[PDB]
Amino acid sequence: KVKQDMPPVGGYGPIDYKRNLPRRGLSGYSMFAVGIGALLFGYWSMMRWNRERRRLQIEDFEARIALMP
Amino acid sequence: PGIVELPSLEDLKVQEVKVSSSVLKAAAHHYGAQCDKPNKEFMLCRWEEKDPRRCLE
Repeated sequence: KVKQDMPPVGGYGPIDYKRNLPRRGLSGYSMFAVGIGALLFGYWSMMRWNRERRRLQIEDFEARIALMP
Repeated sequence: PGIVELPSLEDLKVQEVKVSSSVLKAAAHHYGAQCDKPNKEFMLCRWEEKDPRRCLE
């Protein structure tokens, strides 16, 4: 008969050993640019809302002071 | 040493405003708008002479 030992048609195809750890492109300083940007949004909006809340504050004190007598 | 005098009970017992703070708040905003001819005057009264029981009228 023939022999049943293993090796097949040669090569088993290619195999990739070498190291790969790629792909993060979002990082220049521009990460700072987007974060600091987010701050620049927060202070804008929050500024507005605190102004509004002061307006309400004066209005409430007006309620009280009109009550006082 | 000095004896205080307080007005007769009937010097009090004038009128009533009975409402919750809630209604009195916004309604207060509007009358504080249109009223206050008497009561600001009242405030220079009990503020200037200050003796509650002096100005209660």
